[PDB]
Amino acid sequence: SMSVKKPKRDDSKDLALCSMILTEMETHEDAWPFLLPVNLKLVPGYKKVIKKPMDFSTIREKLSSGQYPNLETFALDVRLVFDNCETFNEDDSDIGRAGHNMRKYFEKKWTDTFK
Repeated sequence: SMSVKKPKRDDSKDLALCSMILTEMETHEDAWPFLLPVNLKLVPGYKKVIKKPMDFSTIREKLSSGQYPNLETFALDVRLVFDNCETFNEDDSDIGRAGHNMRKYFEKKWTDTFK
């Protein structure tokens, strides 16, 4: 509360560390569905159904331009990529499996780097 604070957690490396995670996600062999924004002209249903599109290139540009206020807003956009993928794609499809695999990969790196 006013004039009562928990001890200051060192957040000075968070930007660098989220960039490293994001690089590892970009270079994963199963990243291909997520590298670029879904083409809303060419994919029926996407625009109406997926209210907040997100992709790795969009996260990279937000990261690089100071549009994440803290590491939790970064994790929210990464998770959005996978939540969108599960909304639109069957579990038993190449893309649906890619999304599960990537979500797992991310959540381990997130735990190991920060928790």
